Amino acid sequence: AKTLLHQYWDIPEGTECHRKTYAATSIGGASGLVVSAYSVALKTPTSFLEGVARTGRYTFTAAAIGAIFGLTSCISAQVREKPDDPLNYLIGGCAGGLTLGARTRSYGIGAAACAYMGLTAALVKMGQLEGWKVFAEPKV
Amino acid sequence: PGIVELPSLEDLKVQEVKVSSSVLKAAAHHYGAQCDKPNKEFMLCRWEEKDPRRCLEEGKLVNQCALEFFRQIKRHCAEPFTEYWTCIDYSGLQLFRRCRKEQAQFDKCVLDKLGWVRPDLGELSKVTKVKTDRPLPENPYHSRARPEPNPEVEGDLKPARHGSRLFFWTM
Amino acid sequence: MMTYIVFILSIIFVMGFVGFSSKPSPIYGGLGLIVSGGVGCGIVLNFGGSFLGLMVFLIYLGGMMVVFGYTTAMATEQYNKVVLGTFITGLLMEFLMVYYVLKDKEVEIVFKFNGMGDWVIYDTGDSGFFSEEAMGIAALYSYGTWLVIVTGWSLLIGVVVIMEITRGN
Amino acid sequence: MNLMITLLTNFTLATLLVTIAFWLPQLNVYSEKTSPDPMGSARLPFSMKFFLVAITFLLFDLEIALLLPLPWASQTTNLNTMLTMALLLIFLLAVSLAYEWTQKGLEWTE
Amino acid sequence: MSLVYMNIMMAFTVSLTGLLMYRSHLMSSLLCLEGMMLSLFILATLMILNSHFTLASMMPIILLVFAACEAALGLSLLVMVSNTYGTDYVQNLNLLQC
Amino acid sequence: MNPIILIIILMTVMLGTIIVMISTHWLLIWIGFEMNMLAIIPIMMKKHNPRATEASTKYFLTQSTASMLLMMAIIINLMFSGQWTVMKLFNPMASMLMTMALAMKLGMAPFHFWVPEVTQGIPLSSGLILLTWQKLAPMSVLYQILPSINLDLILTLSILSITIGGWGGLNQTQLRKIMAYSSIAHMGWMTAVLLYNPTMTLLNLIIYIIMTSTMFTLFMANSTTTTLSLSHTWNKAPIMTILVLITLLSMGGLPPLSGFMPKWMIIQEMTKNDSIILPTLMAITALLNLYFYMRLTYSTALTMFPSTNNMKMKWQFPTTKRMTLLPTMTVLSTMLLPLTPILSILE
Amino acid sequence: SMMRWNRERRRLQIEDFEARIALMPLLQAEKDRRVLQMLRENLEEEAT
Amino acid sequence: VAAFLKNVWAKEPVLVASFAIAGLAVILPTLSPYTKYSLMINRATPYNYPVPLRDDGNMPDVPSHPQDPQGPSLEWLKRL
Amino acid sequence: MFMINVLTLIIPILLAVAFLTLVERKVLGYMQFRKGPNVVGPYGLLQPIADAIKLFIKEPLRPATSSISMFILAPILALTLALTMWIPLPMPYPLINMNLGVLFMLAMSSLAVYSILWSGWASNSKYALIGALRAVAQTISYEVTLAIILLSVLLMNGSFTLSTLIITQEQVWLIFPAWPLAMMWFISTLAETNRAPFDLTEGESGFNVEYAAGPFALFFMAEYANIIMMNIFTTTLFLGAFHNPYMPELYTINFTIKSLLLSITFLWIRASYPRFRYDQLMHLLWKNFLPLTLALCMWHVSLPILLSSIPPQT
Amino acid sequence: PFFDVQKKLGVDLDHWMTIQSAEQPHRIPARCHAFEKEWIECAHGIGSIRAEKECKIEFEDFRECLLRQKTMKRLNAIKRQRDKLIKEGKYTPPPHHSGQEDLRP
Repeated sequence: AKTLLHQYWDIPEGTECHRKTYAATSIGGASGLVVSAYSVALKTPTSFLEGVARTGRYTFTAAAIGAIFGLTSCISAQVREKPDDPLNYLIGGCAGGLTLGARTRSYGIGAAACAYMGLTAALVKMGQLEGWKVFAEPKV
Repeated sequence: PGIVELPSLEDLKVQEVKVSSSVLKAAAHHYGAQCDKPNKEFMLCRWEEKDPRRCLEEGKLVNQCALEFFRQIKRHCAEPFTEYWTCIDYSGLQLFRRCRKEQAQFDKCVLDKLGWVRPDLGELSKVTKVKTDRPLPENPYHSRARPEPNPEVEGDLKPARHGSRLFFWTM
Repeated sequence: MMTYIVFILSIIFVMGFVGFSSKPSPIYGGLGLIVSGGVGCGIVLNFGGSFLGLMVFLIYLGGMMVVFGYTTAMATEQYNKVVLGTFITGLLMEFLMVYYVLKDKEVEIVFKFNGMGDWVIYDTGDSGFFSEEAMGIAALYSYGTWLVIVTGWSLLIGVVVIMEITRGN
Repeated sequence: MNLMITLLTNFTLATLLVTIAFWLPQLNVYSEKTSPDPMGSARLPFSMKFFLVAITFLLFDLEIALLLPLPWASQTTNLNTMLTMALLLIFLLAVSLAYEWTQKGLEWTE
Repeated sequence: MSLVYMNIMMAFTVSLTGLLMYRSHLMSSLLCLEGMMLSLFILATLMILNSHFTLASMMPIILLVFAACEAALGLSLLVMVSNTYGTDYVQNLNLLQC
Repeated sequence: MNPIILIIILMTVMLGTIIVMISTHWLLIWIGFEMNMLAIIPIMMKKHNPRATEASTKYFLTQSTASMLLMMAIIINLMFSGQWTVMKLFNPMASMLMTMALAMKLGMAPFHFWVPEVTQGIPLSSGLILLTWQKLAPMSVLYQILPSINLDLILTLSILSITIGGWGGLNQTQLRKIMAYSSIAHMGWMTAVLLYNPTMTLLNLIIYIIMTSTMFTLFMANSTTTTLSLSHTWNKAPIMTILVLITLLSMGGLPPLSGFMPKWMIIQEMTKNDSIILPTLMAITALLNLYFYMRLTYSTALTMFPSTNNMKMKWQFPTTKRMTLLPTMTVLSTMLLPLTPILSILE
Repeated sequence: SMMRWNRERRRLQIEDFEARIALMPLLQAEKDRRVLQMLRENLEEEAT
Repeated sequence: VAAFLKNVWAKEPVLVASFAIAGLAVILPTLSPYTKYSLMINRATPYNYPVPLRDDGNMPDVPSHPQDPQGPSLEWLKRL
Repeated sequence: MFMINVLTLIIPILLAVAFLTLVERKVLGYMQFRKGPNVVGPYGLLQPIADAIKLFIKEPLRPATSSISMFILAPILALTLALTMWIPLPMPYPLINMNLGVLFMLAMSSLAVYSILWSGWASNSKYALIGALRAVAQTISYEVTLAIILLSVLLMNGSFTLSTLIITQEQVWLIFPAWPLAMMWFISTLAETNRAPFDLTEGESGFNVEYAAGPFALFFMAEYANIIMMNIFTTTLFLGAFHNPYMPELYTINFTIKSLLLSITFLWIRASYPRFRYDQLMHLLWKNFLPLTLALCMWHVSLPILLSSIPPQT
Repeated sequence: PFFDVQKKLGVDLDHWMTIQSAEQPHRIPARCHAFEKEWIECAHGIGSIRAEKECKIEFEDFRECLLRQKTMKRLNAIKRQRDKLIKEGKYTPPPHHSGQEDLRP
């Protein structure tokens, strides 16, 4: 799931909504699948049906988060005519936080998820623009 | 990579020593005593060249002189050789210890008619010298130039310049 | 068909592992892994390693898995679905890779793997009047000083461990 | 392949013998045995000495496999190192036997 | 490389996927450990016998003996469980969590 | 617990670890690992109680699985290299398998699941041995294979281990589980820095070894295993409360103590290679570590917990235990900061 | 008796090894010509 | 040192016999001077060919033929 | 022409063990002042035929088999390990010649206890399982002492090949300079075959009590095949006869004679001594056989180096 | 770390087993003795980085000697072409590749 990040970043910001939406949806689906698999491995499911219900709930929730965040970031980048702006990713992160709060049946959690996911997406744009490297190769 | 060079069959056509295992085993000591110098030349060429394609003709020399052994066996004392190799060939293990009488008879017949001495224990197990006219190959492994080694350290061990320099330390 | 015999045995070897991969009961698993040890030793023996194969027979099968059966006889008192499901899953994966290596003669799982028979990597040379692996094992008492020292020390320490941790006091 | 031919022939003869002993007397119409040991209902006791002597057998057989290659090794050039190694290994076997003697191993199953 | 090499890798992965997701007692885990033993032994012996490394025939036998003693240690551990809970089941190994 | 047998077993553990250290062949590395675990099994069966058997069973299973992975890596390296020098590997699968084999051996998350359990079920001397001396050999193995180490895998393991160790130590009240999760977090901290400058890794290993030895020595000296008895110890010896307070202050990396020496200098080798977010994240998780450390010192010395009546008899008897190397290791774990460049001897 | 017989067996082993040593250069030349003939045949067949 | 020997002989003859045989097997290879004879017997066995070396022009200790007197002979095994 | 040789090896084995039963019956009769079977035919020649046809038409015992496959597999494995193991015996040439034939026989003799283990596992009675465990422990320990003794014997020989051992025993027999090893090997061949005076498989419950009469007959033929195998092995390896490379049948007759008198000695010893106890023979090995065997191994591995008598590998 | 006791006190423990091209009893050659000898003589004393950047050809030749992958591909292609050409039947194998050619000795 490394090349999926490249395919997400190969599409320019605020140019084509569809492929960015499916790339973000696939990223969310993969993340939800990893989280659900670890939850099933660590927390023993009651049965097969409840286990796949929890897996489907986590996977569909994370896929919806990814699709909403990507769609909102793309429409904000189109409506501001500025791909090189962290405001679009902030708005997309808040939309993802609102969707997560609506899925979790909460509103304070939704506002906190708005704030934190918007800040995280803003920092993702910061690293994309200024070339921040958290996984830096040994240089000296 | 490069094309591997191979001699054709025209450099590989010779007469063959079409003999069995026991036929070679019966007269192996006189083989090692009589035709020793071409064998030493050929295997020194093989061990130093490390390439069959540069030794083939030398092997042909062996394949001549070895035949010159067997002809000298055939024209003079063929019957004791026949008895010796059939007595050796009966044994499945081809043990030398079970045919001592025929060995003595063959040795006596050879020593009276032609005079070849059976070597003692340890004579064939020693290392000999060869006078060879081929030049020594300077590059037997076909190796390129080795990489240049990195320079070493030189000079007196000078003291530390302004201490450890670890953000406030002068000592 | 004959020339791939080791490969055929190798397939059976994988089958033998499946014979105890699902683990329905320790005794049947021990029997299946006994069969797998036999066919793996046949794989070793077909490469010219008689001494290592009889090391496998004498020690691994006849001297240690006997102790495993002895221990598992002290438990697992005498008288599954997902066991059988994993058995069919392993069967399908095994046969799928079999058709892959029998049709494509090449596959990628981690590296590039070829499906051609293994009769091309052997040697036409002669070791002379001795088996190579025989005096390879025999060189232990002339060169392997430190290895023999640590092996004897570790086995003596294992005897100490058996005497101590199973005393119960 | 001759060795495997002998093994297959021998195994098939054993299969024929067990087939004769298992299915040939089924032609007879003798009876059906409904059939309604000192072990009444108790669990099998875990006699620890048997397990102890089994793993002692395992360790001794392992270092017997270590001790094995002396007939092949006897032709080596460095005979002094071989002699020291073999004597010290058999001394290690004697020391392990002495320890297994001392720490109550060879009692109640001597 | 050769196909028997990849067959040994697939056998080792089979033993790995059998060693981790068990349902039975510790004897199944030790049996899968012996599967790992056998796969590593056969792979090392095939490698040493194919490349004509004469000295490294010390590798396979040693690769057994050491861990073989370790395997014996595991048997004693099972006996301890057989002296404590009656059965050596892994579902009885839930005393250290609290 | 025959003293001759205990001495021989400890010498076997030392010999196995030094065989891992000083050898030049992969087989001898595995030999030292196997003899070390085989001789460390009786250390965790000292007290002869079923919890020790449970812990030793889990430890043996995890270490044997790691050793089988270690042979998988060695045999793959032999296939792709044909040689046995302990150096950079010649295959990415060999490096990957070796990396998670050593992660399983060292209790690095998500392969850490045995560390908080086993240390809960063994005596404190065996816990000190497992959390101090066992970590030395695979650090040497990881140091000798650093050219072929994949950056992504070791970085993911490091950050996961630090975060998981901090968040798992945030909840436990037993001293041994807190020690286990603290060891996990420190392991991740000093494996994050390995690929850039291994001298920092060796310095953090020595500092963590000394500080954990001080902590375990204090726990055996006070005969305390939970938070409540460690709170109760203030009637017996207040100087021991002062000592555990200052070394727990040092344990969270608060200056001017010794625990601020490695991690800060680890950050000194993060910005050299142009990495800024990573030391900040590990510093925040170190703050989590300091939170449950502060909770421990609040329970221990900065308050005065109510005691029982029998303390009076304990006031009539001095501590008769062999409090060995407690003052030297206490001083070396608190006031070693102005001698920071001593790490130069570890090059 | 067995030391005498082992010494005689060692002498016979030395004699047989000497016989093999004196015999083998002909076998080396024959094997060299054989492998070169096989490689040339395989090369020509691969060419055509 | 005398009564204890007979005591361990009468109590455990097998153990004292094993110890005596082990001590004899420890001390006899060093005492017996025929170990060097086995050493030169093992070292003189020609498992590999004595590959000839190139004559530069100055080597008096090597012969040009196996029948020449110079070089290491093996008549000591013949006589014994 | 190889399968003809295989058949002529495997059918006289069955005839030889049937006549083991018959000869043992009349010898135990005549040893104890009575007479053996002489009614069926001339001197009881047709008694084993009656035994075989009786045991091949009887009803089984019908046990409550926990594992049917294991119950089937145990006698097949027992007969296989008794019958296929006769191959590398050099009389005067083996059927299949191995460089490691003695190691081959030793490995399969070490693993022969799997039949006993599966017979104990197939019977649901726990006392049968206890008896099987006791028999397995005795057999594995006694295989340890067999392994040490055989290790000493072929380090005296120097080569693992069984055919060269005849050449080794040409001047003098191996029993002359290895007589204490000979006595320990005689106790080991008396004891490894589950035989009196160490027969704990009859005194107090056998390891195949719930097994049927057909499998019981198969087990008995397998045990007697192992008896003849190791008797012939002792005859070949401690009492090697003169073998002419041109006149082989004198060697065949000679080692047949030694095998017959050694089997007669087996039937002699089994009819003169009362049974031991389990702890008694455990004490016999673990405190009396093992240190003497180790000392003999030390002496015989130190002797040829000091005597300049290291035997040839080839 | 990597403590070198063997280089310190000058006693060999495991240097002989370490490489395949080392000294072995009776001087039995490996399959790739020359390739490993040339690779080690290329990559001695120059550092691992310059060894993997400068002596790549020798190490690649040694790896091809150990694994024999290109020879596998070449022989498989030749055999597959033979099977195809016997399918359309344009070429027939000579008698010297069938076992009836009066072999050289």
